[PDB]
Amino acid sequence: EVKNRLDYHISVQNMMRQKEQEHMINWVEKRVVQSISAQQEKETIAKCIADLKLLSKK
Amino acid sequence: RKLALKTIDWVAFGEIIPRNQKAVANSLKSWNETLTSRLATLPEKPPAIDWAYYKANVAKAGLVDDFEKKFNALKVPIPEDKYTAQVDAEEKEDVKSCAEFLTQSKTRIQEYEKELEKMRN
Repeated sequence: EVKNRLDYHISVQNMMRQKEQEHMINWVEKRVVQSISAQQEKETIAKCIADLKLLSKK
Repeated sequence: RKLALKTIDWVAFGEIIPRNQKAVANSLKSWNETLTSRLATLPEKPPAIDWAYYKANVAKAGLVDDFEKKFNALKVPIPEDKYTAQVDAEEKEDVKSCAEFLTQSKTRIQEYEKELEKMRN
């Protein structure tokens, strides 16, 4: 009868960390991903990996 | 306490007639067997807690620790009596059983034995 107690508190914080993690994931991703694209150099990196396709596809 | 070692001759048990109890005996046997089956099962020990594990892991914390010492510290009475006139409602009715009816009954028995002597003449 005692333990259910304790276990809830843990389970809450575990669930709370996941509902942070989801809200974090969505918000963090939704904040810091929009701005990135000013890198034309993410396409120099597309370019880079693409030369490592065009080269490294042999 | 532990277990009580009373052996019950169920043959003899139901038979009794202190008449307010003969019916009771018939019921009390079966009332017993209900209790008998119950105790004979019950798991002797329950578990206890890895306090250290939950001590970490409960983070409304110190709860497990508080509980740890307090649970390890928390103690328990042991369940009351009701009806233990039996120890006594025995021995006195036992004097009726045995001695009082015994001795009288032997007194009867002897006269026939003495008279079967006589009838041997």
